[PDB]
Amino acid sequence: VPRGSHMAKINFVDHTGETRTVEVEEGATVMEAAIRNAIPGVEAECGGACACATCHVYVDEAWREKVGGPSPMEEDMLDFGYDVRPNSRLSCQIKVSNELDGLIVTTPERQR
Ligand code: FES
Repeated sequence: VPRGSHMAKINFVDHTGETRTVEVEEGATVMEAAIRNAIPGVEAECGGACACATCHVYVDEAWREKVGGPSPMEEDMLDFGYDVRPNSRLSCQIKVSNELDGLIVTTPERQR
């Protein structure tokens, strides 16, 4: 919450394979790390209220265990995503912590 504090690196790989790295404060969500940095391929129609699926991302294999799977309420919204995979998550549901420093997520070809 303290601005610019305890920053964690988050790597956003778009559908073409181009990676964009940003730093976001611990406690913020991965969706906020993308929106605040104008990252392509990620949207936040509902602003992080788990009411849409436009913040959909694929969690890199190496980070799946630490990030975890989607919650039941996240699943219901994920049903509206495009090409939802086992490693799919709504980025606004992923809270950044120290152990996610270096996280890699890939944005899908389509959000809506
Ligand atoms: S921004 Fe709407 S569900 Fe994540």
